[PDB]
Amino acid sequence: AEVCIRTSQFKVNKLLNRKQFIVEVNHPHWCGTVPTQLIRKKLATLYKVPDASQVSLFGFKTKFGGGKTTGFGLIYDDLASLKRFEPNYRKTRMGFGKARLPARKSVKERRNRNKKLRGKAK
Amino acid sequence: MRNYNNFNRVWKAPRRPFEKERLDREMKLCGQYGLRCKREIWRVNMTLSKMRRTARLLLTLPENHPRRLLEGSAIMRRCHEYGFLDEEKDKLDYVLSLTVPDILERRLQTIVFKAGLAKSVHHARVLIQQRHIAVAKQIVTIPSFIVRVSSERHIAFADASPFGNGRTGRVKRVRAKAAKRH
Amino acid sequence: SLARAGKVKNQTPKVAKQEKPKQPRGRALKRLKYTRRFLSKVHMNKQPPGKA
Amino acid sequence: MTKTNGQNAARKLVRLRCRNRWADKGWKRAHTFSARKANPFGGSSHAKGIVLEKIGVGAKQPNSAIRKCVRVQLIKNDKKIIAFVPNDGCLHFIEENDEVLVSGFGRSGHAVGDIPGVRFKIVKVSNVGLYALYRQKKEKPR
RNA sequence: AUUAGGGUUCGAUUCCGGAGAGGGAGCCUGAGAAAUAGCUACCACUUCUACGGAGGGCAGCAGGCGCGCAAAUUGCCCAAUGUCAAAACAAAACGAUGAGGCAGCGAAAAGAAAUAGAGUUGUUUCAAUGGGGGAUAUUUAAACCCAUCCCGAGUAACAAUUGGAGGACAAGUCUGGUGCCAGCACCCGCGGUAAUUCCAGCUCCAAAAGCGUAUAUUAA
Ligand SMILES: [Mg+2]
Ligand SMILES: [Mg+2]
Ligand SMILES: [Mg+2]
Ligand SMILES: [Mg+2]
Ligand SMILES: [Mg+2]
Ligand SMILES: [Mg+2]
Repeated sequence: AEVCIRTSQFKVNKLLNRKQFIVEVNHPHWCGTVPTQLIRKKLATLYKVPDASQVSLFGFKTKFGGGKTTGFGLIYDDLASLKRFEPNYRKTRMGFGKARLPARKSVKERRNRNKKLRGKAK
Repeated sequence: MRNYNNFNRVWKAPRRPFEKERLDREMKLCGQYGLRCKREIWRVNMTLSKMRRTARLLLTLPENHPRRLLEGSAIMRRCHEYGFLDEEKDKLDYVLSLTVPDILERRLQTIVFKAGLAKSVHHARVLIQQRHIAVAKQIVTIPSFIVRVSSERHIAFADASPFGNGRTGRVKRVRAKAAKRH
Repeated sequence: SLARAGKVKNQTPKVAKQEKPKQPRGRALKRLKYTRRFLSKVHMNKQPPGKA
Repeated sequence: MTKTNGQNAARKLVRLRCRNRWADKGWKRAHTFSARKANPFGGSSHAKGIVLEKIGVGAKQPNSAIRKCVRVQLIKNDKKIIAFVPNDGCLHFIEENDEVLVSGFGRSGHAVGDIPGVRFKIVKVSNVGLYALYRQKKEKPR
């Protein structure tokens, strides 16, 4: 059960301080789907990135019939650059994201009540 | 609302639903190629009638007309790559001579049986539906797949099937589980 | 009138179904018809003419 | 020697066709409003009503039978019609003051068969299909 | 939509244009309105009150009542597409958005497709696979579906239906019951004691996860 990785369309983005590419994974005779964590470690080793936390991988699609999976990947220059530019929902998947806000319905009712009042008591 | 995905139909029912001559002929084709319902024949009719309609319009146009030089070689190329016409026929008036069996032989179900992977058309149908046949290393599960000429030499058993390089089947594994339970 | 309503339907003696074994639904049924009608004045189901 | 033929004679040909289309009985019915007012249905395919009573209609000669029917008052416009009740039995399923769904008889307002002057048919009683009750695939509610 | 050609017919409804916000007038602000989740009055309905008075406008999204032959959840989210704006993102430090997106209900309609397959003697074997049940996991804003992978079929009960069998029109001189009654029948026609047509059983026919009926409309 080996894994082979090939990156198709490589582009370097000086703005946003990252590199973008398409990831292709070949896993013949593998049981199930390849976890995203495993692909990150191989990608970091292949591209000589120091910290594996600098790699971001988006939604993967499995080919019909098995043995191949394709997705999208990002490699940031620094760890600070990743946290500054990444969307919150992807940062939550990694493990360091802001907590979910209260339900929108409660926010709507609170603001509508305050529309009546005017003073410092609103 | 505000959705712009297209769709169309691919078949139509015949006039005169109870014509005895047509009923016998359609029953002939159904048993010879292992089809499921008369709808599989009728979608072949619509493909054939569309091809003849565009050929008839092109032949009315004079030769050396731009819409005849282009779109005339394109349709003839399609027939050659898929195998409906042999390479010897290059005239644009041999498209009008195509028959229903000429298309039904290029289905994956008929190709698998003729090649030798299956012993009958009905055995071929279940093999395709059970993920045992691969075309150029790709598993195909659709019996109506139309095989290209260049793809015929690459039709073989799938590497993930027990008949190829895959693990054992369901009954062999179930028997093994029972043997280990004992 | 209106009294003779449903006369014959209620008069008919009740006969139960036979509950035969099932049939090959699907592509297998089309195969069965093809092998019966062909490859063993063409007559479909023929009654015993000994009645008359 | 029946029609004009001139190259600049389009106006005559247009007027001639317009007046002669009215002689078509089918064309006239679809382009006037008298039929729609006459139709107990307001141009719909079905209507609902209340059963007033059960009647029997004699079959026209040379047939001989008593065809079972009911008279219905429609809810949308309070018009009264006569509807045939098909199939053996099937009159016991219908009681007075029941709601029914009525449909056409298949000839677009023309009478059908040996039933004199009947152009409607019952298809539902008490929100349950009449044929379903006849086959015993459902039970009469309430 | 239908159509050899010429034609006939539909277009409330996604894009463009117009008009309206219960009805009817009038107006302020403003670059722009004769604006209606702005104001003023009258008419028709209607809510609260301590009776002095004060309010209302779903032909926005969900919902409810009526009307009818006739049409969904008082759901999740701003992740995407946009709009506004005092505004990149991030850092104590998260703009709004029923536009819009996502799912629930949904045989309007449209694709692909299971309900087995291969054999030995005169009824007995062999493999294969889905529906289904789960996953280190994958997808997703979060879920769900798809895709990927294993414990599982022999009445493989994991059991296919809807209309028909005189003619038009494919398919029974079959067997009982009824006796111009009951009923069938789009039309022609069956039924009055030996019914190819009704009510049933059997056997056959057509289309098939679909098949009948009604009303419009195109061809015929
Ligand atoms: Mg497999
Ligand atoms: Mg028009
Ligand atoms: Mg008035
Ligand atoms: Mg609403
Ligand atoms: Mg019968
Ligand atoms: Mg008899």
